[PDB]
Amino acid sequence: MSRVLLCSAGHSSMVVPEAFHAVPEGFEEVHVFTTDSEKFNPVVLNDFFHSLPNVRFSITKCHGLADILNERDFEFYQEMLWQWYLTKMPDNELPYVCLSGGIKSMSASLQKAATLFGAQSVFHVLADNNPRNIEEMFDALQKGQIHFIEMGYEPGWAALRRLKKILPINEGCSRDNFKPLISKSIEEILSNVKIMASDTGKSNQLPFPSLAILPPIAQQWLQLPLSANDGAWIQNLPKVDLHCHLGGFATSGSLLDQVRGAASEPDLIDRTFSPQEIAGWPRSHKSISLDKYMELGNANGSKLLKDKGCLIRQVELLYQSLVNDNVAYAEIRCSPNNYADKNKNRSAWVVLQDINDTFTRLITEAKQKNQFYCHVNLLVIASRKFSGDLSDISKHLALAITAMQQGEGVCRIVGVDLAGFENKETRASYYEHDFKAVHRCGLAVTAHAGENDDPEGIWQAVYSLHARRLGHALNLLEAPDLMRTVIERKIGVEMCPYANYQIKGFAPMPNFSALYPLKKYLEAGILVSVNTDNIGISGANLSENLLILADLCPGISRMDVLTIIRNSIETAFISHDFRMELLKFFDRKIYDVCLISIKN
Amino acid sequence: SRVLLCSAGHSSMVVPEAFHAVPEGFEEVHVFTTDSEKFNPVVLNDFFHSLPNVRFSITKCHGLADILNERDFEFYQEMLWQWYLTKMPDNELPYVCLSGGIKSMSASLQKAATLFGAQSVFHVLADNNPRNIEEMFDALQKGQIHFIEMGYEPGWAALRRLKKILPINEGCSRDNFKPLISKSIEEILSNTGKSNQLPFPSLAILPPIAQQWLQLPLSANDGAWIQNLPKVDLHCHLGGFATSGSLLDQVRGAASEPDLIDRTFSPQEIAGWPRSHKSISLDKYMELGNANGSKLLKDKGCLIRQVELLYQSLVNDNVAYAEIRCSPNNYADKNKNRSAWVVLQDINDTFTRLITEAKQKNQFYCHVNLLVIASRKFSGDLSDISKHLALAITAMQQGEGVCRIVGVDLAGFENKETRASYYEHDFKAVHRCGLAVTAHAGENDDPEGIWQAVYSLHARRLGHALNLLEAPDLMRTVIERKIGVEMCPYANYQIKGFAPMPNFSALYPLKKYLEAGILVSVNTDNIGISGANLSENLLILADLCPGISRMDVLTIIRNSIETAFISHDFRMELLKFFDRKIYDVCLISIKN
RNA sequence: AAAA
Ligand SMILES: Nc1ncnc2c1ncn2[C@@H]1O[C@H](COP(=O)(O)OP(=O)(O)OP(=O)(O)O)[C@@H](O)[C@H]1O
Ligand SMILES: Nc1ncnc2c1ncn2[C@@H]1O[C@H](COP(=O)(O)OP(=O)(O)OP(=O)(O)O)[C@@H](O)[C@H]1O
Ligand SMILES: Nc1ncnc2c1ncn2[C@@H]1O[C@H](COP(=O)(O)OP(=O)(O)OP(=O)(O)O)[C@@H](O)[C@H]1O
Ligand SMILES: Nc1ncnc2c1ncn2[C@@H]1O[C@H](COP(=O)(O)OP(=O)(O)OP(=O)(O)O)[C@@H](O)[C@H]1O
Ligand SMILES: [Mg+2]
Ligand SMILES: [Mg+2]
Repeated sequence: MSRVLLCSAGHSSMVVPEAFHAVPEGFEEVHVFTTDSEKFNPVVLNDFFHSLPNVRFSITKCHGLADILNERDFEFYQEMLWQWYLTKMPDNELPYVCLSGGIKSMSASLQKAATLFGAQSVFHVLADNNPRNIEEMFDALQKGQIHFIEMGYEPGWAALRRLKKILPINEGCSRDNFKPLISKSIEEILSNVKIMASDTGKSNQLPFPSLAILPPIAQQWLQLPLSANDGAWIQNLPKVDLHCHLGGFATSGSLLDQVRGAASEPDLIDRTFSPQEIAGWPRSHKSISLDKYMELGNANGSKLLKDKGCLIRQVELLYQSLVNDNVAYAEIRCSPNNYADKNKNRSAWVVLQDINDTFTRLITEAKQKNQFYCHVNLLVIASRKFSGDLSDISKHLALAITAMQQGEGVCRIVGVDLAGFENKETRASYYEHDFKAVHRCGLAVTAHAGENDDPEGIWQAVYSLHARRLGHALNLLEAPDLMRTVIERKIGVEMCPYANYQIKGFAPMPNFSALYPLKKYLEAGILVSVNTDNIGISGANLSENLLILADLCPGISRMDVLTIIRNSIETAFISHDFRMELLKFFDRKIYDVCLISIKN
Repeated sequence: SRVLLCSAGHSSMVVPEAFHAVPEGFEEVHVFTTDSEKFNPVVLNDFFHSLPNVRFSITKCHGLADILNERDFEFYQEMLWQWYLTKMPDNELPYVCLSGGIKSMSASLQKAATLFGAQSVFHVLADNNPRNIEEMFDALQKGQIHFIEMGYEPGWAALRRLKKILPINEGCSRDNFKPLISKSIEEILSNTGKSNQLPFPSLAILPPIAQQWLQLPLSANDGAWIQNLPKVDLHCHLGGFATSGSLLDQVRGAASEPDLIDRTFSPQEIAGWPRSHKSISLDKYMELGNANGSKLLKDKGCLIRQVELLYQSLVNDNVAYAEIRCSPNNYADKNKNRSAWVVLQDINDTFTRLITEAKQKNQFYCHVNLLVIASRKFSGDLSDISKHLALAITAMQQGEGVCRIVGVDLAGFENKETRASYYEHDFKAVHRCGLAVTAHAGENDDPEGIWQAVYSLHARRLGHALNLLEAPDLMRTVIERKIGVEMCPYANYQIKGFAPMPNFSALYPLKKYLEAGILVSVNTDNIGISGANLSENLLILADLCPGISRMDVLTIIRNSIETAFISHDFRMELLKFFDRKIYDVCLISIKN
């Protein structure tokens, strides 16, 4: 807690100590703006506050203006004062303001600034002597001559105070190229209120993260369709990834080599599989069969992560890639049974516990140093095998159910994945009774609909399995009833632009004329979420997946990207309170990044 | 308007120099000052006499001088606010300058201007500080006197009804003071998911004072605000509206055959109704509605009159969307060849005709959709559920119409045989046909029944269901699956009994449900039986659930919108209209 | 406590 005290004196320097001793409770620091006029005496303030080293103090000098004469001088001074105020809030709390010194215009400007950005209390100091000595204020306050007038209490706009990140890179705002950016901010607020009032039709609604305060130029830029040039804005955007397999993250290249390196014992590590030739990845120009695409990732996965060191390195690298992409929430699909090995007492449960422990350690160590971190949950993928061993699905479900009971931990199991061969041999109809247990235990269910997904199959998945999220399902608009049901039941679809681009084949690949249905789904209201599926085999992260929508779905707007992020948040398997916290954080970060992108 | 506003001090220059702030002449200027003898009005009066058109008004703050004391400052601030509101121009915002006066008075005037609106806040300055009016003429001729204006201010639209609630009070002292606005200002931050749950994103454009007032707890005195709100009703039985009073008389008098109408029997009255101080069983609750219903609505004319009166009451309550539950078989007789289908068609046609007529006249209209009630064990054999399900499925195919059947409702009386887990067999067709399922899983129902209705019957909404707090697993299942609960505060308060009704200590779980995240909605059940429309049903929350905020009421309305059985395309435009209306009413209801 |  720090009670920053703000004041400003014309030439009479007695006001600042008067304000300091107005409240005998004491404060933490005082910051005062003053002109560069020679009539002002900072030596008195320096020597008076030097007696209290425990309280910080500073003086900011407005160069180039001894006094306010014309409109230009006052405007530039107001810009400078707004900037200095912006650099001097408490990190979380509000400051205090006094208006006993200075000219009328500058005091009114300071009060306007306090109203705009908010303050704990706005007051003045009054005395019946107006003295000039310093060894008399103590006698005046002992007798009671000092009078303080408290009138102000104001929250301001949180969004209008969120722009403390716009000020720097301004070389001191010299006269030759001065930029009144806080003047642009006040034009922003005035314009927002004026379009809100004088207009009714165009000023109705549209913001999905409830921003509604960005400058109107920012809103117009958001409405315009994005291009491949918006990669800088997309990269800074806090994104959500919901479909990201753990075993298909580092399948080739330097990441694969360095995950092979820290693999505990390197004796059992062998150089198997190979990348695919003529495939101009990640922007392939030919369809790839699902089996061949899966085999492309065989370099890393079930046969490689069987040792603890390799698995730990893989998950650490995945978390590093996620945080490097500004992904603020992720849900990693992992198959613990694949990496289980009873030979070394490495069951599926201990593999899942290792993944959970390393993710929690990474998130906690990132939170301790106060840096960007990716809160990641896990999905126990209950894949279909049916090479015998029908108990495999039951074991996966039981492990997923019993893994929730950890209770604590920043990383936790949230749901299961119904992947596998989506053929009619393993439709969702048979498992209406297996999944009563998984539903009663609070787990969520996500399903795969990559191929041979008849609308009856998806109906069974969303009505018998009660899947709250679907995978791919690129042919929803073929069946209008299925699309209507998905719309009404508010279930989301995990659509991966690169995986669907390569596996199924969409425009502008030659000999393929099918259009990507992401834009049509968004218009229909489908809670679509752009994901990665496999960072390794697909070869691209979430930023590139969002960028490619400029080509797969022409005319897609940036506001639609914000809609996609909001839908990913809404369809995520998280509790209500955590969802609201995530929504607040995403709103704040979206506001900041939009302001930065529009200004630069 | 064209009104200037300024403060006075030692020098009288301030008003003459501010007079020519506009470059094309001004209309009328007013001055506020204290009782200090230093100020002379003679110079300003003489200077204004040269221009007889301008209205000169001088107001002296009685009994105050130099504003040196805390109480003196508070007195001056209160009188300044009263004078500012009394001198508030009717339509156009006024200009204001604050160069003169003490820093304290200047700050108070700036706060007043930024709180009640201002056409512009500006300043006057002169390098040489002139004294003789000849020096002002010289200054305007050779142009040193600049005009300093930090930027045009919007001001907050609604703070002017205070000038109506307070009289002139020419004679005043320290006895009279109104902390009406300072009470909301003090509690601005003096009081986690509140801000995150902010619905209707245009609420961010609201004034910070208005936003703070929105965060304040609900009170019984803001019925005027709660009435002007556009609300959504999702649980409103058609046959429980015109039960007693003039409504019953005018719905009976419009019957085609008044001879067969029984005008003798009337429902009993309970003291304190609708805020009954004693609990009542559900059977007697339905008994109150015996005046209307099946035995009355058989006649076509009276049924049409009932529908028209219900729509008129919905519009009068400023409800912008409703989902009326009707049981066509209850009002269908074969004596005059009146099947259930023709009854449903008559209700639908009356509703769509009313909506179209109101829309073509560009008035406020309530969009109405119908729910077909599939009652259990009412008329004997249980083929009625199948007949009603088929009726709903066929009636949803009509296509054309602003009013359409959107789903079915399942009705259970108390418990056990009235459980929502016996008829799971019929509902595959109704799910696949595009309809939505709602269950009356209320009035002390066990968690297993609600769970079965949620999962086996795929119900999208649950009626009442006040016992979710005792089943945390069920509560989590409801929360994560985004299944709304429609609770009627008045019906539950009258039947179940909660605080502050005497002899009962249980408290309504409305606030707890809102905090948990359940998409809870507030409805009317039966307007006639409960004797309470949606406005007062929402208002009674401030009494049943203390600490509920107005922003929580807005969240309740948003939840009602979200859980409605509407298409996404219609939902988007409904949300847009609701956001605009909410912003408009909030911007013109902080006025009190 | 720079046109108190
Ligand atoms: N698109 C998919 N469709 C069906 N099942 C999938 C899909 N992606 C992953 N899986 C499941 O995850 C595993 C994929 O292959 P594998 O068993 O070898 O482990 P992995 O590490 O996750 O991937 P990889 O094959 O690259 O090693 C299988 O269990 C598979 O059922
Ligand atoms: N990667 C993240 N970085 C920062 N905050 C996050 C992140 N992910 C989630 N959050 C949320 O932000 C808050 C973390 O910081 P904290 O709890 O101290 O509140 P805060 O500091 O006011 O918010 P912020 O960190 O955004 O400034 C939590 O509400 C958390 O849910
Ligand atoms: N609280 C309730 N519980 C169960 N069923 C209800 C409830 N309220 C209304 N109903 C249903 O409405 C009908 C009850 O009465 P009725 O059939 O005579 O016509 P009504 O207009 O809906 O109400 P009433 O005539 O009793 O005033 C039944 O279909 C019943 O299932
Ligand atoms: N009671 C209502 N009053 C006004 N508009 C409503 C009402 N209910 C719904 N609306 C919405 O207003 C629009 C109805 O009028 P219409 O479809 O012709 O467009 P509009 O005239 O441009 O909008 P508005 O009626 O608000 O001026 C729809 O978007 C509708 O969802
Ligand atoms: Mg996948
Ligand atoms: Mg009911």
